[PDB]
Amino acid sequence: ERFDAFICYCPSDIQFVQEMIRQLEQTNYRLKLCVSDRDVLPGTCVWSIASELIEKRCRRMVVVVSDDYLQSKECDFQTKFALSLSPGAHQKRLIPIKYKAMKKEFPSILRFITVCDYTNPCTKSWFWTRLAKALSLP
Repeated sequence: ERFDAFICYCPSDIQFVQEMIRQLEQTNYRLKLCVSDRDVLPGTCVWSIASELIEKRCRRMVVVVSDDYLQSKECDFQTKFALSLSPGAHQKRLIPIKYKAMKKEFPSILRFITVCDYTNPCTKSWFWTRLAKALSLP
């Protein structure tokens, strides 16, 4: 019902959502992720239910950024709705994640928020710690 993080992703990025399920929910972190393909019930508006999940039921929103993420549109609506709720990132509500090598530009609208980067081999040791800590605070 109530969650810790809404996960915004496209059909290609659902597998990093599986790694995320494993690492954040099936470990000592005990995080509750509102994966769309699992916790969003059919019959609900793909816009209104995401709006009232991000606004009133999840405390944060996680964006699994990629090239196939930019090719999507539902993810872009949800991302712009996240930024619209805490603009200027004053509430730490929006966590963009880079987990894969990209040959396209990072979303220019998310340029000023801190990207959790899984691609750097000398900083991956704090990836899951930082993500679980960011999802663990009010």
